[PDB]
Amino acid sequence: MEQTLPVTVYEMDFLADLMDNSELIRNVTLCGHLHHGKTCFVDCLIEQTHPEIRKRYDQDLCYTDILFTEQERGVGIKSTPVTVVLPDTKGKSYLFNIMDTPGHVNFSDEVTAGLRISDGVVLFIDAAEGVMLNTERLIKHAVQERLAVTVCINKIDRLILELKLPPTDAYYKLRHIVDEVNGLISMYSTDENLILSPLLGNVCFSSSQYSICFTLGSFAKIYADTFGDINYQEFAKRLWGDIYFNPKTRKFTKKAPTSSSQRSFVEFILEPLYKILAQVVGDVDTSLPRTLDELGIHLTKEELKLNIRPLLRLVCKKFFGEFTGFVDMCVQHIPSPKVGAKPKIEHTYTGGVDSDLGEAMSDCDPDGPLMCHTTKMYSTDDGVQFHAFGRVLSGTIHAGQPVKVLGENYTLEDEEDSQICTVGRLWISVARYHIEVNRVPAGNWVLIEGVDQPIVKTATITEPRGNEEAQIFRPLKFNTTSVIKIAVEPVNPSELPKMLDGLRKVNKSYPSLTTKVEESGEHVILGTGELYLDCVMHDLRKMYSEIDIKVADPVVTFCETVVETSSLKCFAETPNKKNKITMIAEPLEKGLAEDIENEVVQITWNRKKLGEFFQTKYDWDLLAARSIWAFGPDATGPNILVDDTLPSEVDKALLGSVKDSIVQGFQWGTREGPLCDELIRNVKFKILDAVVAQEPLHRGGGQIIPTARRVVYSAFLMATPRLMEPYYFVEVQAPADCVSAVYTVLARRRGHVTQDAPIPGSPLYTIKAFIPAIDSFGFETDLRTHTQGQAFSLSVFHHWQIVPGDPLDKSIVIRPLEPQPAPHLAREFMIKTRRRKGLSEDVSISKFFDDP
Amino acid sequence: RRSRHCPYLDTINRSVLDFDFEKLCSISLSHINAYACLVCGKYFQGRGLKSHAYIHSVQFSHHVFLNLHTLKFYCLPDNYEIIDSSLEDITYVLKPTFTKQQIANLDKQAKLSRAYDGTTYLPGIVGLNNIKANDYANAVLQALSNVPPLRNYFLEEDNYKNIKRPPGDIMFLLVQRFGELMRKLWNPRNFKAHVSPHEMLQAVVLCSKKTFQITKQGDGVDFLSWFLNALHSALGGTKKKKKTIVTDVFQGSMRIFTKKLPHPDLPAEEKEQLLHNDEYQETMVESTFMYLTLDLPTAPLYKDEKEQLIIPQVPLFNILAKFNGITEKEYKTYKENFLKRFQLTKLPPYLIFCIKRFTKNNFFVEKNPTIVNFPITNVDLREYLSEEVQAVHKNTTYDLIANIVHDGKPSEGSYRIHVLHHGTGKWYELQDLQVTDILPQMITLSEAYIQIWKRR
Amino acid sequence: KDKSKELHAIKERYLRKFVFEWDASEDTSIDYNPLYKERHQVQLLGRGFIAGID
Amino acid sequence: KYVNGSTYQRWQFTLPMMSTLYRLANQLLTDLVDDNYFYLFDLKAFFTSKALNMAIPGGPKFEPLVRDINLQDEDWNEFNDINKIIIRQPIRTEYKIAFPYLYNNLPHHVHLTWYHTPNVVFIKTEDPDLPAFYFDPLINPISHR
Amino acid sequence: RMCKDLKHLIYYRFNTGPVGKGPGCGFWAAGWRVWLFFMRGITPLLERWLGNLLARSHFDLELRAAVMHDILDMMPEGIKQNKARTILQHLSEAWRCWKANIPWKVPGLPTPIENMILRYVKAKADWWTNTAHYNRERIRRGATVDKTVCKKNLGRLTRLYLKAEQERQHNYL
Amino acid sequence: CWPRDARMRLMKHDVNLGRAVFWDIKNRLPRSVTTVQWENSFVSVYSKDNPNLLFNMCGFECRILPKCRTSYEEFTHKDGVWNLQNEVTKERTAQCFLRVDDESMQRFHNRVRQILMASGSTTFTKIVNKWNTALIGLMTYFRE
Amino acid sequence: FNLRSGRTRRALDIPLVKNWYREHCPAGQPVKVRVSYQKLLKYYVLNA
Ligand SMILES: O=P(O)(O)O[C@H]1[C@H](OP(=O)(O)O)[C@@H](OP(=O)(O)O)[C@H](OP(=O)(O)O)[C@@H](OP(=O)(O)O)[C@H]1OP(=O)(O)O
Ligand SMILES: Nc1nc2c(ncn2[C@@H]2O[C@H](COP(=O)(O)OP(=O)(O)OP(=O)(O)O)[C@@H](O)[C@H]2O)c(=O)[nH]1
Ligand SMILES: [Mg+2]
Ligand SMILES: [Zn+2]
Repeated sequence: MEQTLPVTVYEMDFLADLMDNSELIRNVTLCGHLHHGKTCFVDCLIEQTHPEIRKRYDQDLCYTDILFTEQERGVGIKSTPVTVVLPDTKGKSYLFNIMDTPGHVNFSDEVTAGLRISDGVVLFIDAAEGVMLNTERLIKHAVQERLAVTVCINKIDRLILELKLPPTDAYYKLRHIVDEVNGLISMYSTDENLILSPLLGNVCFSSSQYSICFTLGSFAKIYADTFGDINYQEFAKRLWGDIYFNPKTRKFTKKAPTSSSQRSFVEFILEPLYKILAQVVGDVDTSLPRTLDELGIHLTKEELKLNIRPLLRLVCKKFFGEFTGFVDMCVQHIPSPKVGAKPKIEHTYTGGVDSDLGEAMSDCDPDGPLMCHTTKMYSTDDGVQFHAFGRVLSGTIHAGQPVKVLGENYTLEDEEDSQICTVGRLWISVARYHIEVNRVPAGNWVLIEGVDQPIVKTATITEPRGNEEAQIFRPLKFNTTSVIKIAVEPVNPSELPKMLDGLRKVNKSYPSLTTKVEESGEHVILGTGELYLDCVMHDLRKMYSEIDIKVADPVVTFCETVVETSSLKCFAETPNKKNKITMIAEPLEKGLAEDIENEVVQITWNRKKLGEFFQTKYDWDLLAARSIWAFGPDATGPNILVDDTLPSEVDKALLGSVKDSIVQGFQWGTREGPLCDELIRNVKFKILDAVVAQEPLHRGGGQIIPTARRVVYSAFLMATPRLMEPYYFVEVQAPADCVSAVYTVLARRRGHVTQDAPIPGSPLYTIKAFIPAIDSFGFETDLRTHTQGQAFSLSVFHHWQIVPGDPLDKSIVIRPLEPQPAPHLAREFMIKTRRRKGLSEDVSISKFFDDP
Repeated sequence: RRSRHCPYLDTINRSVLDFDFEKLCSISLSHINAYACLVCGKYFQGRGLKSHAYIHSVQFSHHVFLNLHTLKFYCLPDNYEIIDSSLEDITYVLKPTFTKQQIANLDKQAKLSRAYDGTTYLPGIVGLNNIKANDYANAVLQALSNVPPLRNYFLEEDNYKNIKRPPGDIMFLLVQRFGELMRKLWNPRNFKAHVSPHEMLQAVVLCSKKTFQITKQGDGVDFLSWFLNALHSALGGTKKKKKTIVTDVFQGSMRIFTKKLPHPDLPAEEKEQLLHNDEYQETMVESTFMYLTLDLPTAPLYKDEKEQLIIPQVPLFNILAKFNGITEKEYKTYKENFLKRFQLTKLPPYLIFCIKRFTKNNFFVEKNPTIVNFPITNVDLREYLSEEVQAVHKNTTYDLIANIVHDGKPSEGSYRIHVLHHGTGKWYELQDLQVTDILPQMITLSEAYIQIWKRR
Repeated sequence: KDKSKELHAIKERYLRKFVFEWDASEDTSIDYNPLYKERHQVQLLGRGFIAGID
Repeated sequence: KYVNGSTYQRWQFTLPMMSTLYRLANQLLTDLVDDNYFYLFDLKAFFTSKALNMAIPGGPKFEPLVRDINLQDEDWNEFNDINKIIIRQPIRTEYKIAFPYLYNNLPHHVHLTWYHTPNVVFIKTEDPDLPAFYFDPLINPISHR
Repeated sequence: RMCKDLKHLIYYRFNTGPVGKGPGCGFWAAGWRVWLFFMRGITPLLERWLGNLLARSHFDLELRAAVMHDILDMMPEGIKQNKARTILQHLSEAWRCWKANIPWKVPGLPTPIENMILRYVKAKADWWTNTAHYNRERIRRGATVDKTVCKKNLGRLTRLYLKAEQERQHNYL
Repeated sequence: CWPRDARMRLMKHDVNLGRAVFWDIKNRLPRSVTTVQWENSFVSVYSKDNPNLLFNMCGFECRILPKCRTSYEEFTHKDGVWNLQNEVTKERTAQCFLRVDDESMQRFHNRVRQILMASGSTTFTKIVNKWNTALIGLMTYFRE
Repeated sequence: FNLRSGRTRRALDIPLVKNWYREHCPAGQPVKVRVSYQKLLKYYVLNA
């Protein structure tokens, strides 16, 4: 290498040597809610590890947020990896691979691309705002991706300099935040060994505006370096949580002396922090130098001339020092990744831990078979070449070494999604500079050059000529659903290829982006919201294709459901006229689609446990519960294919002969659907009867897949079909007076307010509401404009709800450019999608039969 | 095992098999594993369950697909390879390959080739499609086709595939898409007698950064200058490799003799006192040309008695009076007038004359309508060379092999090109898609804009 | 008028003298939307006040 | 102590002086603790609106920066087919300023406005006889356990 | 207008509360600012005007006058007192012969003077073609012209269209 | 000159069909005999997507809109609208909406400009006679 | 007022009411002060 890297506290030979020892690596995702302090915390760690990289006085250096849209919007948009070497409280330097993820909920997918290559999570929580929408969603997604969860309660200065809470009441605020996170983790995990408390070191308190960062151990070590004889870990065991200090017996008691004494956190931690911040912001000129002398801090005369916020940042940089409590927390409570290799392989590898390669990936050894896994593609700012980013789980990538990239459709029997690509260069990716390395051992994160061509979203890089039984890591199961659908054409059609090129590039950049072409030749981008698609459209017009691009109106993708069983038992014969299939479609039981989608059931189970679930949970007979063939359009989709074919009428071996093709046709039918070619949802397809041809060249394949799709379509349409609306769950953070204004804004957009609850310890309220996602376009603009910016909303996908109309209603006339009323919205939503899709003007229930 | 016995091979129609464009899935945009459906020509991500080729095969009953990269045919949904020799022309239209025996005998091809539709053509004498305003580039690309050594380089991908690129290098797309176009134009078993240059031109639009668009036509001399310089830049492997095929074919070495004229507004004593200053003496700034720029004398502003045509006319040797060591050309920049003499030292095997038609006056761009009276089968360029040089240059007789002609106004102009088919002696006027057989005596009557000559 | 201006906004999204005063035709903030006409002025926790006004 | 010198170039003030000068200038200042008030009303928002030939309601109105696309001159493609467009709410001027790349064909010379900055929950102190660190009744109570 | 703007800005905050309408508001810093920022810009204009004070379409006509001036300078004074009118008639005759597509070669004219008249005719030819096409886009667009501009334009375009038509016939031949 | 819903709607099949029809007609004419240029032509497709058939003939700008195809309406008599009925069954099957070509309105405008520009030294009666003559020619040619 | 040290500015350079028209125009205002707010914003934006 030898590239020109900035001046740093460590040196890059020590970083490259900590890369080898994979016990001293912490793959950490800093995730939280929007603007909860993660990028400023990475800025604080960068300022700690880089003496020449300093934040400006009046404007925070972000140092991630390296995109232009990130610097202009102020919202983190892509996850930026930062590899630093951070020292611990004991002074021990650990290599830290930190993923600064976007906290905006629309970019939740980006967090998932960081959660896959991480062994741990630091959940950042505003101490003023508390637990918000994306903090709950990333608690859920962090304990569901089997990650160790720690908490940084950032912005504790807002308890001091904004709310001006008393130290006892701000302790109550922080304790309420820790209790809320504990309740959320106990909600989304049956285990209670991952209790988060600052006594355990799981909770860190911070203020990344002023570079405060302490756990209880690192604040106790300030006492241990100020006063010699105290052992700080035993002190940190007493600092938090209804433990009071008796200064006559000098001992920490659970019983409160004097009934007006404070807790150990208020006495020993919060009141010194309040006195530091109050002596800086209130009494700089009068009484800051004597308290600074009491804290051991001497500032230069040039430094005391600073304004109050840079002086606060400086005073707390000298008092708290390095961010060794963050390193305490992430070293004690985030795995090794040697220790964290086994849950990572058990969760994210498709072969599991029990494979011959899953064993060697659980060992995480650099002299093993190469098993890198990339989840992010990072474009260089010329836009042309991408760099695949991910972690090496075994082996060592080398620059110049040919390698076998496996895409997401690579199975061991379908070996065509692989490609042998020569690795161009390797970078250890810090945010604004890359350390070019010759090799990257296991456990480490790496930017790889040259493997970007055969992959779109997610790769498993292995080696060629060995690892023939190498499977892919699982694709990124995202936190939400890319629902908002925009059509995209070039202004000049002659530069369509540039746009297509750019469309491929935004498909690499945004992990839950879906770029497709519909049957009308309409190019379609799916996103999670309007900020997400605004940044996608910015990158499409400015970064990747330098051309002008018309956008359509944002629309949503709909689902399709049924509400009653099919009227007549529908059938379809093949073009052979052999192989009749006879299905009915009935709606699923309530909560079953949520069970199939959230992996409460799997078809990867055996028939016994699956049948036992469906018997004990949804009142299915074991006749029906042992007869489940597939699970909707994917292996976890909200539909079920059952065969109620009795073995008396049907030969069951002759039916298992074509079970694969009937399952394929059912999955394709639920993937498209006959109403508007958008996914079928919450429909049980019961194969009632199945004639099967006897010889295999008359059944199978080109006969029975489209026939099974036709009988899925006709069984769906004879059941009473409904469209489904995506509903956004909207968490509004408004003031107390703007709550009736939030209600007024939501009442114009079909939004039902679930709750308006006060943020405890803040003067704000959270209005949780359910807007339809077709009615959320400019909802946050409506809300922040109507409330003069005081209310702010984040809206994420929650569920699908049936549109109040009936989509197969030719009685409804729709004037083309009018907002339709509710009782025929589905009729507007079905045909316009059908026009967008370009299908026929209306779908008849008899289009897929054999009688017409 | 049901390869060689596929039922669905009659379902292929080659009338829809357009293999000239971006090999992306028509649904997912992906270049990874693209498969042409041979029943409709549309590309779909290729292979497996839940892919676009599979779902297309069961959706349309289109049961035969060709891997656009692997050149292997596949019957879908029941995925087996198809091994049939009757499908070999589909892969040869998709990916034309040229052996060395096929390249050496490529210019000895007198018999017409037939396309799949009943349309005879000659390889290389093949129409390039016109997207909106494109004929400048179609004319130049048809001029660099029918240049044998540049063609023979770009007909084997192995001649240029393994040469090194910078990581973020878009400029090599010109090299590989020019090779793709050259293999499509010289394809003797094509499915149609014309080739869309659209991918080659998207490479041109991307690499020149919206210079030389397809919607707006440029000049053929500008496009040929940029395109030869960009092929020569991109065929150098992470450096200026000094000799590429473009230098080996088109580049010669001239010897420019710049002489500073003193100043015109001076007295004669100072004017001949400035001669010994040696700033006003002759230099030798010997350089290399891809093309010779031939300057026509201006349209004579008045008709004369002879050749009662309004069309002016120069011989070729009078505008090749430039590039001998006697004729001096006035150069006029701010404060300084020079007297440039030219002197050809290395004559290329394939010499391009870019005859300068369009000059801008004070008000608009005027096209010189002067007709160069050139022979087409013999120009002895021996006397445009130093006697220091004429012992090295054994062959200096050139035959015309390509003649790009601009027709019309500088605004609403068109480009055609008279290419000499080798093997025959026949000349063909290609205006973008139509291929007329032009007579050898009628080439010298058109406004010769760009000419390529072959040294024999 | 405001329902008329709402559907007009939709229908057009898709389908010498020294004058010392500004005209009222120069004006903006002629909205149809009741969320944008009556725009819920900031109660700055009931303790901050707008500048200049008594 | 308080200024540079006789040139009157740099001042350095004691925070009681700045506090009482802030109180004397209370009538000239709006007591906003944020720039969230200027959402779609800041400079970037107005640069965007000028670039898109759109007028924010409380804001300025300019000449068009570019020549406008006349939406009676475009000729009913499959893209702008009004039979495909689901209308729920009118896409306002504010939505095309707020998300200029989502809601505009041809956003040129357009400025991405700042998004939310987090709501500065600053409780102004009405009473100086109150402690500086005080659980104000604007603060919602924290119900213990 | 701006100062009136600031008056409307200030008065409507000033005249709230118990303060009503009336002439008592003076918060003059805004308008005073505006007029000083005007003085900033016109200070060097009035200074340049006082420093200057307190000190011490027809390209054919200009082109014909310039070439006549250039021809005359290199004539001797004993010969230019007869020759000058004649070379103006030679200029106008060469231009009449260009407008007519007929040969203009005066045999007794010396070839530097002939070359300068040829040059003049080429410059006037390019201007004449450009002003004919420009005036035609003016007339055809609908811009307001008078009778002699259209008559002149039609004569220019008739000679240009017949030059193009004679070139078309000779291209056919 | 027609409204956007009344012009040809540029759907992909109809645009490809119009260009295909034009290309088929253009190949039948050799380029040396006569050319037929796309830029000076107009190819209106009536299909299931375009409900109006459009043509400029003889200075008239005609748009035929069938009764079966985007009328849905009782009509009173409008002047430029030609109720096209079937010859055998006498049923109004289409309406031809007439207009004047923009070249024809421009010819009338340039004719009035030629009247005014060459007015000059003429009699007011002659200027008004030229106005009357141009107005009778326009109004009796282009009546509805 | 968030500063405690600063550089001295000209009295021309201090617009006392720039952050007044940079606010939204208050409720109940007549039309001339509203267009005055919008045109003060217009020349503010043209300056910036
Ligand atoms: O806005 P202008 O056209 O420049 O006229 C204003 C205006 O008078 P009008 O309301 O009749 O237009 C003011 O009245 P209000 O805006 O308060 O309603 C008035 O101010 P006061 O009535 O409060 O005195 C002011 O008078 P002045 O600027 O002298 O104080 C006067 O300006 P004119 O002197 O030009 O009439
Ligand atoms: N009062 C206070 N403000 C802070 C603190 N830390 C950051 N901020 C401010 O809060 C805003 C949060 O911005 P970031 O921290 O950069 O954003 P983020 O938390 O990473 O979240 P994303 O925008 O989704 O990336 C910034 O403008 C900071 O100025 C803090 O500790 N106290
Ligand atoms: Mg961030
Ligand atoms: Zn097909």
